[PDB]
Amino acid sequence: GSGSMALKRIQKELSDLQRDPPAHCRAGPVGDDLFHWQATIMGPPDSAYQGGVFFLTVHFPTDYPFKPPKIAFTTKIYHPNINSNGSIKLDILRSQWSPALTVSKVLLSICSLLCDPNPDDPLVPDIAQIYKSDKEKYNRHAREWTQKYAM
Amino acid sequence: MALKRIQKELSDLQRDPPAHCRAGPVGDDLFHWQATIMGPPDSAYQGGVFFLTVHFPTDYPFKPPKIAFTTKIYHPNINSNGSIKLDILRSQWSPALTVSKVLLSICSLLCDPNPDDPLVPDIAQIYKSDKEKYNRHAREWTQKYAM
Amino acid sequence: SGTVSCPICMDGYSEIVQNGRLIVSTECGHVFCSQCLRDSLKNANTCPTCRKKINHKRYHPIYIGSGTVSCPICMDGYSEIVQNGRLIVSTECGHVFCSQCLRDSLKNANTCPTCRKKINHKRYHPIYI
Amino acid sequence: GMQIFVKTLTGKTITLEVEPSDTIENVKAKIQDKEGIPPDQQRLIFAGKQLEDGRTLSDYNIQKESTLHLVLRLRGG
Amino acid sequence: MQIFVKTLTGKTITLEVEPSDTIENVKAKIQDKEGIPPDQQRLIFAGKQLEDGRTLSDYNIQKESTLHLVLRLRGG
Ligand SMILES: [Zn+2]
Ligand SMILES: [Zn+2]
Ligand SMILES: [Zn+2]
Ligand SMILES: [Zn+2]
Repeated sequence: GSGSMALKRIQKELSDLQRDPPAHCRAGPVGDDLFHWQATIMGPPDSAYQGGVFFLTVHFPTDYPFKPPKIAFTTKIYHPNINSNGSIKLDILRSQWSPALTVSKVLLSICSLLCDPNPDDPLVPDIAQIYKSDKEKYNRHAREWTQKYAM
Repeated sequence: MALKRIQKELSDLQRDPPAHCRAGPVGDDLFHWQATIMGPPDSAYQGGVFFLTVHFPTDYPFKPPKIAFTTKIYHPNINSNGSIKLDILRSQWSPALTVSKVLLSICSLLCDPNPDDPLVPDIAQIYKSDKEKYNRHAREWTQKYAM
Repeated sequence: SGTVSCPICMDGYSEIVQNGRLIVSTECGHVFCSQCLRDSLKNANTCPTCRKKINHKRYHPIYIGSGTVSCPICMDGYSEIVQNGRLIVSTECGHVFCSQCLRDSLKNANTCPTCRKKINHKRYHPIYI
Repeated sequence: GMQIFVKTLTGKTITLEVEPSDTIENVKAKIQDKEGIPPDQQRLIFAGKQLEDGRTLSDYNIQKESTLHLVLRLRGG
Repeated sequence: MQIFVKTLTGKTITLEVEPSDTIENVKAKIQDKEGIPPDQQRLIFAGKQLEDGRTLSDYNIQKESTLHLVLRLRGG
């Protein structure tokens, strides 16, 4: 139809989540709209983000899974590839997307990005500079932002 | 293993027995089977029951089973000693073919002979020259040997 | 139509990989264990299931996870794929999808959805499980 | 709109959607789609006899839920 | 020792490994089972990726730890 194959896939993903919940996240519909999810991610242990819980929105496009989900943080987080509007500049969310990737694997990928930033082509230059210049200062900021917004 | 494949085929036969044939070990030797085929209905062979022997070689299924009629049958590609000149038993063999499918293939040959490259020229000549005479002989041989 | 199996030795998926063999497909889409196809190639250069020439490495491994196949993009199982008129397919890199999912994914990028290897319409074929 | 069964090379059963008017070639085309065996390599057997390409299912009295058996092409010699 | 890898489809495979094995080595074993080349594999444990030159011992991966496989990615 139009959106029907998308609806079936998203429901399948949701059922797999509810059946076998992952260690790294929880996610599911906001409301009775399968195409609009809220998600939560845990800060990786032994990192500036440890203890933090970070909220995200997932909007599936009508031609999901062939086009990527739109994923943005709603919790403020300090990172050179995630800006203050929550936008995540990540290749698998754009040109390196694969239809074989599930929302669970994408959320785990996002978790992984937290301690593996790309400061060379950053979304937030000021934070990348601090990452390259003074890592301790960076870690301090990431830790304090976690404490302030994600706990 | 040849033994494991033959046992698998036998189990499939015992589980889901086919209509066109019976096949199974003579004795407790899995490599030596007896088989039977029914003459196709509406044919010179109708009513006939034809016995065959199946000998699996040691490197079965990569080499074909040796299959011969023990019942006499009138046919240009099956001689009076029961030898069957059939390509799937030699050069056109495939390891994906099971004995059940080969027996069914043999049944199918009965009413689809090749008189152009025959094993028994005299019978092929009669097939090409006088089909009624051929059918009469096939019918009488069925009556004589297979009933 | 159930679990993938080899038509020569008649071992199921589990029993195939458990002893170190691979699951392989010919280019004509016929599936065998590696030991059976190799031993077959030793005696003739034709596919055991359809007789097409498969000489000169016209076969390759396929990677399936369960023994029971499904498309990782649409998530339909074999039955649902076939009853619809879709085909089961494998890329030359051995990755399996339903035909409509792989087509549609190729409209957007020329890479395998599973391993990112370059592919096109000429680098995948049906398989007949 | 009737169904028949084909017992494939591996002894599995597939269902074909067919009409009595359908030719044997037509049935073989549907078998190719499911099994990947080209028509010229398929020999279809019903009631102990092969089914020839130009004939129809009606001609061989194949009906609702008949089972056709598939073997490989062969030739006596 | 054995470890588990949760593949792209969420299925689990078992790898035969040693604590001394490098991450590249583990990725080679994953390629053999999944057909995904090492450079396309990103392996994740405890929320972090595992870098190619390091060993399992270096990441405190042990007997029956589960590694998670996703595709290669890059922030930007
Ligand atoms: Zn095999
Ligand atoms: Zn083939
Ligand atoms: Zn699909
Ligand atoms: Zn691939």
